[PDB]
Amino acid sequence: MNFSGKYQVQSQENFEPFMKAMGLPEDLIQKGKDIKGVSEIVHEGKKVKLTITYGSKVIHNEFTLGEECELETMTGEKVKAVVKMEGDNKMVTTFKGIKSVTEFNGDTITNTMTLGDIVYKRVSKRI
Repeated sequence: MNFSGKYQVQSQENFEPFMKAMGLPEDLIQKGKDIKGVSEIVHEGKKVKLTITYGSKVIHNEFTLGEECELETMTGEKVKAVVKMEGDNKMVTTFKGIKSVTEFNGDTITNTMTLGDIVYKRVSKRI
């Protein structure tokens, strides 16, 4: 599945509870509650490039399929994580103890983030 290009997030779930646990107050939560961003996915061989905008900040990371790859956060902390495709459509990468699932269906992507108890989802659709 080589369909590298940009994907702008449309739908998302559980943004509040994630940011809430992230230390975000309901008031700021309600404001951020409908923020997504523009993501870009370029898949080369095993490695797939992920550029994801969260509101103001943009994280650019590339990872190798079935291969241990280091995930670089918006903090600069980069950790070796092994990503291969779980969710059947796209790949899951566990890093910093957090479990991140991606599902790529045709032109749409379902991004499921898992932090301990808090689960987070985004759906990015082809632009």
